Amino acid sequence: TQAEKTATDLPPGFSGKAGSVNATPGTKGLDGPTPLADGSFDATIFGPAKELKSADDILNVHRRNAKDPFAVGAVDAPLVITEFSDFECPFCARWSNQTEPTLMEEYVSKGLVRIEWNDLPVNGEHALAAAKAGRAAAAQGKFDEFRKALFEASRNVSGHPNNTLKDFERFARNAGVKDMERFSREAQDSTYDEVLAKAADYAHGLGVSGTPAFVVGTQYISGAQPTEEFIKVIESELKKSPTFSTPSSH
Repeated sequence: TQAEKTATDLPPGFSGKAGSVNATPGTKGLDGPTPLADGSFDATIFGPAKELKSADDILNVHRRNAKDPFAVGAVDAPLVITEFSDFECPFCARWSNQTEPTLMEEYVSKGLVRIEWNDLPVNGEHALAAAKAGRAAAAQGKFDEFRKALFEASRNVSGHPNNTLKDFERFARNAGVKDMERFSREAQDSTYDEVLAKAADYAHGLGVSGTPAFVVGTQYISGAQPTEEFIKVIESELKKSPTFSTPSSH
């Protein structure tokens, strides 16, 4: 033939990026999370969009909450990735350092995927302290930057870094947190105790048994699996659900 064929459907194992190329990017929430009245952000956000009662409710884990400082990407992206993670976990660090940046480049930056963080501290006192510090950073709109700085500092650590207050403060500075007095206070006091307890209870109610864990659209993935696996699941989910429209009733 003296023509360029239009792409036709292939078995999913050889479909490449057909899913994402046919998907419709989200156009809302591109400027990040919506602030509270005082200009800060709601760092008490956790949990699902709605209670899950059965496997049919799997999409309920994705909040799509425009006020959520723990989310990156369009609030109306056609695919959401819900992540359960621990700041002391080396598999969580590896996913953040090695997999997340390609997902940002290929999908999140294009409006195709939203990634939402959920706390699941499994590693004891340093993990809980890190999660409190993460919420303190989120209150000032710097969660993603704080998270990236913390995990970058763990890039060569095969165990737990055992981070403490001075470490969290450095990551906050790296992240550009403006009010360090508020950060240091909220990273240590009772501000986020209740929400962190509730977030852990929520994850345990789903049966999440280790970190990191992901719900990619409708599919569960446990652990820092190879980047290529996340890509295949993302492409499959985007082929199945190429568009998202916020319900008018909301």
